[PDB]
Amino acid sequence: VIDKLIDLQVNSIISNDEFRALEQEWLKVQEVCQEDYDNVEVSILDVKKEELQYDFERNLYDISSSDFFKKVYVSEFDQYGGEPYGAILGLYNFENTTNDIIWLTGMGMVAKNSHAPFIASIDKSFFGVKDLSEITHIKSFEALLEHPRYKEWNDFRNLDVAAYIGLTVGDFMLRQPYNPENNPVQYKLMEGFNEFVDYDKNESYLWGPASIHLVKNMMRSYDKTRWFQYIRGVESGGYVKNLVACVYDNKGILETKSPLNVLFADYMELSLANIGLIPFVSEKGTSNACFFSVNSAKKVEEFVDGFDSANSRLIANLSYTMCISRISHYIKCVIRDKIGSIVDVESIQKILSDWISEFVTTVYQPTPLEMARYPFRNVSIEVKTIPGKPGWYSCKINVIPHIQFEGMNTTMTIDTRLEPELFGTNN
Amino acid sequence: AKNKIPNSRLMINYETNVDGVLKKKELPYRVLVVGDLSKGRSVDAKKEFADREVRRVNNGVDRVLEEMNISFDFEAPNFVSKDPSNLKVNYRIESVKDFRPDAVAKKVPEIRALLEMKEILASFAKDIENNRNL
Amino acid sequence: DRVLEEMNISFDFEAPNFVSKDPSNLKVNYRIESVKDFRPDAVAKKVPEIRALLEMKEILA
Repeated sequence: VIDKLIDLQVNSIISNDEFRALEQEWLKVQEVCQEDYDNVEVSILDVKKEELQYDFERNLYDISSSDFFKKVYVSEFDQYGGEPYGAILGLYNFENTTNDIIWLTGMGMVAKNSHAPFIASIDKSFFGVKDLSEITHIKSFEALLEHPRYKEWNDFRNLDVAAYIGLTVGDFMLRQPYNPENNPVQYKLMEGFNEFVDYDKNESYLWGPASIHLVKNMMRSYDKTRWFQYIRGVESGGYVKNLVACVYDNKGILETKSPLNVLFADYMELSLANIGLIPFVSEKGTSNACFFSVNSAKKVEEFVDGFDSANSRLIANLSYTMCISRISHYIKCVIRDKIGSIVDVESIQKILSDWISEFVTTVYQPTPLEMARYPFRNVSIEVKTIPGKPGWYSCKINVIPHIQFEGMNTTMTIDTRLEPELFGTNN
Repeated sequence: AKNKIPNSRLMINYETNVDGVLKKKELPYRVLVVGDLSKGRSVDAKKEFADREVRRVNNGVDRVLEEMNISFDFEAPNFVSKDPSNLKVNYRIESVKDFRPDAVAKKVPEIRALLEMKEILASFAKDIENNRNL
Repeated sequence: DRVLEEMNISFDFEAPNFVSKDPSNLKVNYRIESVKDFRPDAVAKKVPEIRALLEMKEILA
């Protein structure tokens, strides 16, 4: 009967707020630093959202004086011996508020300069619904954003900084609740504890933002390959194997619970990519996921001229701005060595090109991984000295990344005109 | 010596000096994460934002945590021990397995009182004594 | 947001009372900091009387 106490005593503080707030805010921290690669050193910075809300909202029109900006740009990226950051990870959930909109406007103001794509997640409060599962009911989010409720948001999608924000939808279950027959608490070598239940039913037992696995794939897409082509699709990047599902015996026979918050359909995968969101879609039953879309919050536009239309399609694509960013981490990092050396217009075009040259191809290699070694297709690098300043220059590169698959239509038909020898008149 | 040795008729010297540009070790792709971890309860969290040394997680999330003094003194319903006063959960997080409904009963002094009996009370040999056999 | 706060834009205009006790119409009296001050929310945070009802919604609810 002492078990009856413990099953009440401990279960009183595990269900308690504040206590399970740290759980959420550490389980999803453990999730990131689970892989441990050869050359991918993560790093923490525990800060309340309000302590940054006040920061950017006070220094939106003076970002260089922002305290955070002075702990990522001018601190490690700018300074000599400093080690620059790469792809920040916002563990927060951002709504459609006109306050949280600035939070992104500021963090992106940093990311844009520090060159570090800021990945985050968006709350279910965005779509104006109290249960994220009920987003499936919305037909097309494309027609949704036309609603005047998103006016402030559509303005933000037009900003340049938004080409570095990458917001994720859906939240993966990060902990299985405690049952004796399922996920038993590892008791002690004598203190019988394994017989210990919890208390949940519908949908309210710990969640974590998809942004984790998104970044935790960018890390993977670096130890294996070297660039960030390997974070999309099933066969290529985002697959995310083996998630923490859940099972429960209400009355039937252990009816499984999908690991993901929401079971996105096919046209949901797409109808979100246009809004500038990253859906974390699940394979029904398979207890797995995959990132089909990896788009920034940047507007895609349309345009009449075909070239212009294609430009905006690649810029919105996050996976490229991750790569183009890695060139900035090459320039402002390596060329710093020869800051005093005597060099020319024809010499800088050598050093900068001789490097990137090993990462540009046209031929395709078997398998995705063996080819994702080569992110770019071709590059131009036209540097040129400026008048007045003798030792100063001004470069201007332009990279065309290997355009990813994105979909296709198809019209099948019985022609009966292909082989006229069987249906023709002459016989 | 700068004075330099007097030159003989056959001075051999052997040059051992080598010039060249030093190498640079690769940069580990750093990943910054920003979220309310401590809720305002840590050595680096209690300090002003102008001076918060970012962590590294060189070891693991188990030890980078213990490096931060994450404790909490939140109240909770009492169902153990005597006297009034709600149960006051008060202990600092070492590993990430601390939220495990088990490491909790080992940490909270009051609950440990019931777990202490389950070591002694439940270990009653009513199977060695009952199994008498002449 | 800040060029506004640079100007001491306050106002002491009267308004119908539906909070607290005693007579006297509610007297909205606070200076504008940001442009989001006209937001029916930052108002309840500023006006002392209304904040009394919002204070209960933190504890009571």
